[PDB]
Amino acid sequence: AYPTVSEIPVGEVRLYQIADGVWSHIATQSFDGAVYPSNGLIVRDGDELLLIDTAWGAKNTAALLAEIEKQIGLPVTRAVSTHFHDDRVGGVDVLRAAGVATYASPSTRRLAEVEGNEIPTHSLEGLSSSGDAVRFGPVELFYPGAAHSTDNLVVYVPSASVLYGGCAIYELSRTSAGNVADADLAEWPTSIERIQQHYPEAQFVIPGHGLPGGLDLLKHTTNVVKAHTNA
Ligand SMILES: C=C(C[C@H]1O[B-](O)(O)c2cc(OC3CNC3)ccc21)C(=O)O
Ligand SMILES: [Zn+2]
Ligand SMILES: [Zn+2]
Repeated sequence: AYPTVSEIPVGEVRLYQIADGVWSHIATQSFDGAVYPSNGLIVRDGDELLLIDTAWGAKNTAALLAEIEKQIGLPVTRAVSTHFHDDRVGGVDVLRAAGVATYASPSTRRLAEVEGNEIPTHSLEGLSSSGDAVRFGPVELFYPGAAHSTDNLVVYVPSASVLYGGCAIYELSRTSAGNVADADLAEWPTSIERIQQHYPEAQFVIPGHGLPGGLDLLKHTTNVVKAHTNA
């Protein structure tokens, strides 16, 4: 049964196992008078743990490393940040403090620094053009073009057909868009096209916020975006 925002006090972290060596991490934060849940990904790489995205905060993130060790017992050696907002790079300093080599594209690094956000240590090359992909450990990394933001990346685990969309992918119950001051709404469904074509087998699909689903979510997300747009 997946955790929900109301089960997670602010500053605490949960883990949810999706498939052998594949988990999502969940945390909750305040963003103007309300508290929201946020998702991330953890994939086993043998003796070591690959992190996708922070827990939204230097504090939540210290609590993410705690629950990983308690519940998994392995060491996080590399983390990838899917885009440049604070639910994705916030916590990257704690991470580096505690031993992690932290990676994100050069677009992400440059945008985080202009914004006033924390900055990943190492550049990810091979993701500068729509449809580019690169292997990185036990996952694949995919830049499908502009959408939620100009630099957003998704992450596929072939060993288990888990597809992680980040904030470019909405959950089923979300019926309005909300936050888009950095989206490319026009380009966004063309970018979901590329994801659908590129991973049409995916059994599991994880959104930046909320409840997991399947490829249904790609259609569901395409629809919400074209509604915002027609109004
Ligand atoms: C739930 C959300 C908001 C969530 O999406 B996001 O672009 O990853 C993000 C950034 C963010 O940064 C703050 C720190 N200063 C502005 C805060 C919240 C979000 C949604 O549905 O989109
Ligand atoms: Zn964002
Ligand atoms: Zn988000």
